Amino acid sequence: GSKLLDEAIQAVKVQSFQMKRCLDKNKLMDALKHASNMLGELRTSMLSPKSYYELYMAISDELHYLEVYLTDEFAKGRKVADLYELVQYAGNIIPRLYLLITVGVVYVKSFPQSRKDILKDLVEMCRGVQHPLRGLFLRNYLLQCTRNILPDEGEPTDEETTGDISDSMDFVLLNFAEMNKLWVRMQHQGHSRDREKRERERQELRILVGTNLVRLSQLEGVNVERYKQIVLTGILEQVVNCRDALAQEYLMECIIQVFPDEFHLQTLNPFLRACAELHQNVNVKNIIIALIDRLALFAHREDGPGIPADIKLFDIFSQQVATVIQSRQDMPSEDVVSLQVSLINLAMKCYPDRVDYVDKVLETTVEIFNKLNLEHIATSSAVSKELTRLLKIPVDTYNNILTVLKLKHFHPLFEYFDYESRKSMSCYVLSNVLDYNTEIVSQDQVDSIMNLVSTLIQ
Amino acid sequence: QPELYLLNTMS
Amino acid sequence: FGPICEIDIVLNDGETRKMAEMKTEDGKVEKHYLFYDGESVSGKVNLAFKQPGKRLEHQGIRIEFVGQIELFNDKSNTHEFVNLVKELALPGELTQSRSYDFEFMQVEKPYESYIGANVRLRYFLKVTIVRRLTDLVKEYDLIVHQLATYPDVNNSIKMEVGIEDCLHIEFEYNKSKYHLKDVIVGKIYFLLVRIKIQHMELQLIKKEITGIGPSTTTETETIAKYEIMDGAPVKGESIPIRLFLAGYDPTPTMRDVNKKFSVRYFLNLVLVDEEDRRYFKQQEIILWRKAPE
Amino acid sequence: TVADTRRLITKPQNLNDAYGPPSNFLEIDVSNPQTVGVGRGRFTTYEIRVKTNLPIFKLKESTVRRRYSDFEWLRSELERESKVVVPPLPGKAFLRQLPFRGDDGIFDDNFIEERKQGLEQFINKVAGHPLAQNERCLHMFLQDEIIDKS
Repeated sequence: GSKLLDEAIQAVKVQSFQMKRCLDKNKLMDALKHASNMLGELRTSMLSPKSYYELYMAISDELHYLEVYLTDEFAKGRKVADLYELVQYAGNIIPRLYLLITVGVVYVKSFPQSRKDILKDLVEMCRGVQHPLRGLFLRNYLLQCTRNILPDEGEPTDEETTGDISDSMDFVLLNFAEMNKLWVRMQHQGHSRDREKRERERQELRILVGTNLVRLSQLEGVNVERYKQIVLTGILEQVVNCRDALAQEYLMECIIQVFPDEFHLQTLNPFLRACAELHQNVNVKNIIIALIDRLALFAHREDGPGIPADIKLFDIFSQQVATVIQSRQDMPSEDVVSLQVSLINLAMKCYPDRVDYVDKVLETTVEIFNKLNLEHIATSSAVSKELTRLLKIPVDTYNNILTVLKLKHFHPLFEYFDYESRKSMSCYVLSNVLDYNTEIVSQDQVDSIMNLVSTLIQ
Repeated sequence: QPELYLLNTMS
Repeated sequence: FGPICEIDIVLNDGETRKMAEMKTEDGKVEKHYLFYDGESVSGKVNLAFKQPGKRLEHQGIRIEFVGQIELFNDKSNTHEFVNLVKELALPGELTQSRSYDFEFMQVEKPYESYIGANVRLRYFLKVTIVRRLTDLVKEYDLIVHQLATYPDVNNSIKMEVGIEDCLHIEFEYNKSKYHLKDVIVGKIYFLLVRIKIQHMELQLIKKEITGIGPSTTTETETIAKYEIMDGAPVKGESIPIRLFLAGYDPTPTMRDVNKKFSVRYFLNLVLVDEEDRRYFKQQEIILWRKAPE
Repeated sequence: TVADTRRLITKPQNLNDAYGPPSNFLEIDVSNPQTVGVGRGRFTTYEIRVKTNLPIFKLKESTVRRRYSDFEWLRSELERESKVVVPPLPGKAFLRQLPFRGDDGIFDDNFIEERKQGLEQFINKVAGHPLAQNERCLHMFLQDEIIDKS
């Protein structure tokens, strides 16, 4: 039908009209009774996640008019006594807690002494709402109201305030843990034949859980050592133990995106050990590639520190990607090779000077193809697509194409191609050595040019 | 009409 | 014509003395002077003479302080537990308006004023002018509250309850005895959950028990329904309770008042499953009126 | 102090409980009506398909065939021993067995669809009940492939 959604937003507008009416007259308890009535509409189970999201956004806008009314009223000396207590009289819990969160943040601004206790309270009292959808949105409304007022390091030095960065990290990590719980819970509610619909519904709501990780990175006081010891520790605990592929895949990529590259370098071995622990249905390849891609862009960015010499990227990634693929049960051959592609790409962008690394990827790629007892690999096959794309990177990226001819294991990979692809790939490399002019060739590289012609003709 | 069930004290 | 005389009572401390409110039938709220056990009641009885020229032949005037319990709206069942008389005038006449002083010394008031369903307990001053066939009578009601201090012992109520191999829960309320503006701080902890729970609520229930022995009526009234959980928990899930009693204006617990009636309060924890089946556990709490400092 | 933020202390939730799958799963589907017999002894049978994770049921998955009399038998068994006020069945339709009506009688499609839904309504309320799960007749009905009335 989708009438429900409209009927609800009608009733919202009716009650939020009479809300602001009472706010103009300074009839506060009459205002909050309509605020409660408005918030009554968030108690529904009939609305889908998309419909409900729209209804939440509507009601969130109206609550903001009430929030600012209170904030100003309190700031001009005319503070309402026992308002924190009073809103808790509401019989239904959803209205009660949205109102409690609203009144809460006002109290934090107006009474800095009570900040630690109130934040710690608001996050803990949300345990009331066990329903996945409504609880997710409640705990999201908690996170957004509190955005500005959480403890941090670059703060006003008012020495009657309470709570530090450690309380902020516990606050958000707890709300995170609870929101991920509710979101994984969604997988098992309802009837068993709507498994594809649920996973579509859960996907829509991934942003709500992800906001916690975002909120943690926005804390100025989260330095690299707090990230190492508290925040990533906090997150990885939830991620590996949730035993849910959708959540694992989303959140691991969400980490990569949200925190800076400074932190990623100091936490590589923990992150990649986590990748190996994920659910089999998780696309581990996409996590590792995305991480490598972010570190590539960090190497080329000047007016920045670059990569430390003590952090041996290639030695870490080569060794871990290997260990990750070991932990997979049935990884496609095409995927293994897509990682060899990005390992080259890592070595090229993070160590241009070190050609020996590029050849060690290729040597290890040969070992992969040699170890895999492989049937003749067609050009239509996906493995060939990737080995084509692998080999084109040294050719297309390097300045001097003579330097590619000095790679020892570049040519042995041609053995595993199709007849059709040997002819095309040999043509492509030789075609580039003419498109840019040739200097005199050294002993090793005269050998390579003839080997490229022998595969072309035969 | 509505089914009430007293929660037993546990051993 | 009208009435020949109109009796008015005025307490000596009628300006400074604090009043109190009482919820009667159909939501009405009467306000009367507040008294405590041991206080003296004293003031003036003022007779306004309305019909000048006429005369009022009486066989005496008195004033009574009364405290009584009324059961089932039945005049014949009323029992006075406190009666004090002051004779104000011998048999005589009244041509004009007069006023009489009265003082009841250090009056015992052993019970708190109550208005319920099958029981009222009230105090009043009753002025009576005795006449040949029909007495002029005027009542003047007073509230009495009974105070108490923080109790010697006040143990938290803590209890595991359940349905065998379906639902086990442990609940805890922070006290056994709560004052009238106190707060139920508590928690529900789920040990085993093999049913699908829709919501859980804490209720505050008022029982009013009247009569003696097998003569026992009970009147139940649910004063609060307070949702505390929305949705299905799993094992290891804690649910916080914070229920403020100021919002429901209850009376104190009253236990075997004059061996006639009781009024007792109960926290009724109620869970409700997806098929609307309802699981509950009742626990008595004592409510008490805190003495202000 | 400006705000009463009192709570009792809680035991942190063990991670296996928090994320691991819930212990209260129970869905029963009454489905796929079929006419068993010819002529005078014809009747409709329905496939009662169960899925669960409660330890009181012997099989986490079962699929059995049932007749409207089997539902009537179950309700009569529970009404005698269980002391559970059992929910109603969709109804014995005697007048639908009478001859030369303006519909297919007991095999009318609207009737079968409405019967079928009312049986699913019934079986989910009864099979979710705590006291009904202890009785042997409910497991006999849902998970044995033929009922043994003796």
